Amino acid sequence: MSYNYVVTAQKPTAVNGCVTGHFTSAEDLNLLIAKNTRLEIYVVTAEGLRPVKEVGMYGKIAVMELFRPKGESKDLLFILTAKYNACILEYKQSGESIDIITRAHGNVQDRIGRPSETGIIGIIDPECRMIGLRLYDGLFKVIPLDRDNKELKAFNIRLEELHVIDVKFLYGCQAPTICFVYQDPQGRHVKTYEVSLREKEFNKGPWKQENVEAEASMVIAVPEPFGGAIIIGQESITYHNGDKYLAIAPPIIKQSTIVCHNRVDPNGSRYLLGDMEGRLFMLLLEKEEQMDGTVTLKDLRVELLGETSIAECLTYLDNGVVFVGSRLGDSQLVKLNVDSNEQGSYVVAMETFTNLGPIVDMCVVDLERQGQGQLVTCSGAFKEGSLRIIRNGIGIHEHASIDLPGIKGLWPLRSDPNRETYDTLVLSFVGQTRVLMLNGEEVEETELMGFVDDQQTFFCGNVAHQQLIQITSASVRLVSQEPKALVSEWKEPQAKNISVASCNSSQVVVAVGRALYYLQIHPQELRQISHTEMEHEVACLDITPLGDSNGLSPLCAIGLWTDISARILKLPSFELLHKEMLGGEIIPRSILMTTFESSHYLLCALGDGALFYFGLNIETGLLSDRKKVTLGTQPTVLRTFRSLSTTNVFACSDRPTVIYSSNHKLVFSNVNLKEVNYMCPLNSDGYPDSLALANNSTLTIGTIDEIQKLHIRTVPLYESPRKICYQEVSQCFGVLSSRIEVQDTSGGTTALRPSASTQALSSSVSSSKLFSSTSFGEEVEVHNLLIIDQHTFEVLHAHQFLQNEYALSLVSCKLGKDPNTYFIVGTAMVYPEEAEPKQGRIVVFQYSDGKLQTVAEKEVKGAVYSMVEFNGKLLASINSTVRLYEWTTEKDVRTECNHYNNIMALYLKTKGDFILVGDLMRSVLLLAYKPMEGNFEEIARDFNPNWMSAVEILDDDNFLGAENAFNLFVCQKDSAATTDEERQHLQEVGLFHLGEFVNVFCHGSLVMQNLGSTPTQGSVLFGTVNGMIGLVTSLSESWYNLLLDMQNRLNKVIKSVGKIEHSFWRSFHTERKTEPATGFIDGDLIESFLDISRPKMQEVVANLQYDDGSGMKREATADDLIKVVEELTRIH
Amino acid sequence: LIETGLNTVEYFTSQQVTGTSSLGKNTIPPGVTGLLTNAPKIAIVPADDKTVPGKPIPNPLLGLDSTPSTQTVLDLSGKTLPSGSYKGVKLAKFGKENLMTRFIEEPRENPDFKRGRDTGGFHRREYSIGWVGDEVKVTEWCNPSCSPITAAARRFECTCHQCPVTCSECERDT
Ligand SMILES: [Zn+2]
Ligand SMILES: [Zn+2]
Repeated sequence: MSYNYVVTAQKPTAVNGCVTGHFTSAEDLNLLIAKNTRLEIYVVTAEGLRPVKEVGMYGKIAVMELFRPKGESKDLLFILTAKYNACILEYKQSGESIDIITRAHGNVQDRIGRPSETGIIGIIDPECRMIGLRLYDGLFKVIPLDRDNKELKAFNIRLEELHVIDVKFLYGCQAPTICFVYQDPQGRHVKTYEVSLREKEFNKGPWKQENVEAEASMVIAVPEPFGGAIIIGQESITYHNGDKYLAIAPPIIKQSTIVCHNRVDPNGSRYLLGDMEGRLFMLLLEKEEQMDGTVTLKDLRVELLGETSIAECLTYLDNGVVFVGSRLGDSQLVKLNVDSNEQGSYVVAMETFTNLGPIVDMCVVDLERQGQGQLVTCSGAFKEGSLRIIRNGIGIHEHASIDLPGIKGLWPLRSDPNRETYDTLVLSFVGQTRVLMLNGEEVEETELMGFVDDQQTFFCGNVAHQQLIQITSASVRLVSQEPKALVSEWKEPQAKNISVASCNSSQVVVAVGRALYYLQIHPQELRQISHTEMEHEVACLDITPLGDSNGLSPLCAIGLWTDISARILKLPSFELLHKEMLGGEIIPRSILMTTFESSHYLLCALGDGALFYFGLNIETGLLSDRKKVTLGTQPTVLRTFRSLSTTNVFACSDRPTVIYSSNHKLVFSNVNLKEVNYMCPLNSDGYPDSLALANNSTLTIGTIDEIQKLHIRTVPLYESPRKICYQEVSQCFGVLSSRIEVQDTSGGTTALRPSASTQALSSSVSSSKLFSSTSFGEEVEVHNLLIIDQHTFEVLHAHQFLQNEYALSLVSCKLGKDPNTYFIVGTAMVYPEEAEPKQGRIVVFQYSDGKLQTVAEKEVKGAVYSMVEFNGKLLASINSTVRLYEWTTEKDVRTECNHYNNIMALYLKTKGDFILVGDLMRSVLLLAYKPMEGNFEEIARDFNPNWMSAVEILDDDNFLGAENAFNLFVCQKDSAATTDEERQHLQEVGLFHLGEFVNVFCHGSLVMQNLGSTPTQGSVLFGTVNGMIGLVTSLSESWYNLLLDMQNRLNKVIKSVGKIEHSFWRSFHTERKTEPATGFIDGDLIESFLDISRPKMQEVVANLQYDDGSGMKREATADDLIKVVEELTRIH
Repeated sequence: LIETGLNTVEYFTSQQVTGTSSLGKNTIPPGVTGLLTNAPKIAIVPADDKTVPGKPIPNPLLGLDSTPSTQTVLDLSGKTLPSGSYKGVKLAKFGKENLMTRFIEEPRENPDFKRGRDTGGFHRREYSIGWVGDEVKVTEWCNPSCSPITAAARRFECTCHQCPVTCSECERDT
């Protein structure tokens, strides 16, 4: 029935957890970071973080603790998945090969049991005698640690307290004891219990203390020295050691809640505290050396340190360095200084780590303008709020820029016969040549005895016999090095000027109109081996020596003027070996011979921005598999260079492109630069492994980014972005936003910091009177509609909404016969006393210019969660209703029809006269607008209940849905159109567990397509709470089946990190049902195929009947699958 | 334990920021009162009151007649589409979970108990809930501010002369 594909375009960036210890080696400080499904391992050092190994798991990491059982050389790792997959991991490294082996594993799920609020707690005993798991209320799961229990057997000790807040094991306890915080009728208390592995019960423990603060939320076991625990709350931080009891109440807390903490000293003394607003604190414990015997805890104080990103995770490394793991904003590496500098902060950020999550909304846009998408998102929240621009391409780091206009070419050069680095850069101009010398980082004019400067150079560089060559329009000059001077020169027999110039280390082929001359480079002499007259004006030349040959090309690639041809010629005799008649109007600009992986090709570029590429046989010289792409519009110049190992071609033009090979398939990658007229590799000591680039006015040296990667441009907002549109005509984006302002005695509400809405250029406030018939300390939400510039992204205009009015939906569009393009917002009057809005409105603005204009207004009796432009009309959902409004000539929106069969219509998507509705709990429904009738008709709905979160239309018959339990699904309109009941239903044909919470779906692609053919159809990108960006397409039953087989084979061979089965992981799953995936294939699995050994590769293919298209079956080879998957990787 | 839920939009909002749903929690929606106590905000209430006229509301389960009212059906086990009104479905759950079957909610514009004339001129929303395993049914209707709130569930008439006939919540009821 259904055939979909799902690949990760961007791995989750939000940090869910981060622990620290000695995992890689007992004498190494490791930093383990949990994204969601990703596990990153580092080594802490001087520079700080050294990436060691990164892996994935088939599940969401919920618990992650390092620990050390007696008898282990280094630490072991504990991990519990959200689907309850448990395991103990060991870091084992033999050679350049690293593996994370499994010492034990099992699924600790219970058949019944209520998942506790405050979720899964996973703690480990200090003695390493056992693991404690609070998975369900009233139950505490225990797992013994005998090197015997590898299947992770466990028992459930009952717990009276049915509502635990937090739990930790205590230190210095002959018997493992649990100290937690709970809440019953009497309030919140904190008791203890001992855990006996023997009897398998829980007795009664050391101490008890009823009624701690009502907001007591964290527990902390203080180490050996002090023993006992600490309890963090709202203004209440207390110590409890049986008989001891301390209690401070720093007003510094009061403001925000302390959510995370970390022990700085192995003994207690210092701890880090994390505020919910980003405040970093320090908790100190004053140790009192009695005089003789033992040591008590005299006192404890709190000290503000500074501001960081809103922290989720907090880990102290060493030498005053701390890693701040964020979920709402970028994560960071911070240094704690002894002295609080200006303003008063010991906190100074070192490194900032991009985080796109949460992604609340997004839109695809061709900003730069030319067939390449780009994602603009509403990421983060609160103070960490922001916009992100995500683009594909290769990046270059500019290292110098000189104002040299008119550069007509440039070549790298070795001035010192002995040194192997470049130290000179030759520049060409209309009629001269200028030689720049390279001193470290300094570049300055210089002369080179043998070279002429009053002529244009067509080529120059190092050649055979410690010689140097310079070919100008006037002649080709051979220059000595150590002796240094002109030691030979060639010129056409009649002084005619050289028109085209090709040249490698030992040979030269220049053209004088139609005349071709083959010369060879020998000591102190240039030898003219031959010559010929081409049937037409020569346009371009290449004699690049390919193959294991030795600097002597047997072939000569030439491009002609008249018949717009590219032809191969045997070098000695200029004998024709192949004449490829191409293009038609424009002549070839550039032509080059090169090798990409193992194969040789011929590239030829027209003045069209058009590029032809053939397979080349360097023996026979015949061109094969003629292909064509469009790299732009200006003529294109081809040049070769070697990034790291391999070698690629740099294509200079208005659309700069790096051409290379992946798995035998060429790759055209766009460079993130404006326009490049000429390029050349430059490898000096000052500019190691670099590129010398040149446009129409400036020289520029920098270095290429190895290979392509999404680049993330970010725009701070300092407040929460909620929705976003794009208005072409206005050249800008419309963004819904909210900020936190607290009530103030001075009549209204102030704020907490400057933000995009406040520090705006223009500004305005709602003047509406439609409605008008907290304490002080309470927080209040204020919404705004920002108008950000497409190019500068500065906030042009900001607009405030009525007090208490939340803006929930946005949309840029035209309506009726109205010529103008408005910005339309849907809202809701939110009062805490109501369970759901009863009032709201649809405001219609316009940014005709300079400022925003409030054109119209329309009252509504509920929240306008979603709205979409619909065939000139405006579709919108209010609460339980779906309404279609018309736009008169009198500029008013007026109801035509409605649909009321919903609990709460949150999401809306349109295609034609069909409409897709996403409801709180009645999953998707399909409506159709009946024109003649003037209202709506229910076509079909999904009869399975589903708490939606996002929705999308893959095509007329298939609808994609994201649900609140991290699952994706597809519903289809039954094909058995033989009954009005069968059409009424839409079968769930696709089920897949994503393990990601989805907020937005939107047709689009971050990949080019103007490049002159896809195994997939469609392209829906999607945003995630973890900052993860995915893609979804459609396959033919053919490909699906192959890939489904592929998966099952691969699963037999891929070593799964925690011994978790891929099929378990991808099984649709909720607190209700659990089913096997179907209709879905994850390309993450399929793409991991290209990363295993041929042996394993050959095993995966073993005994597989494969159809290479020949319709004639054959035994499948690894290369068949390589070709298949390589094609698949190109959809993103 | 009983906690007051959170206005939908507050839930809508924060869920796009934090993947956590927040469902699993013994909450009662804001503005609703647990009209059951024979002899948060629950409120103790008299079983009945023959003092004021008014036809009783038939048991929900019995799936009988009550026309000016809205019917809600909720299946705790999933497998069947829920139907009715947001609040109907919300209370149905909170109702099954706690042993409660009567609920009241008086709109914003309204100043213990003594409802009658002083508090008349509007409508007060009632809720009746039935069990039957995993299957939970609810009948919801509108009552005059005039009216008395009791454990018994009837459709009282009006004592005040100001109390209205249809509200904007009383429509589409059948
Ligand atoms: Zn009345
Ligand atoms: Zn009513």
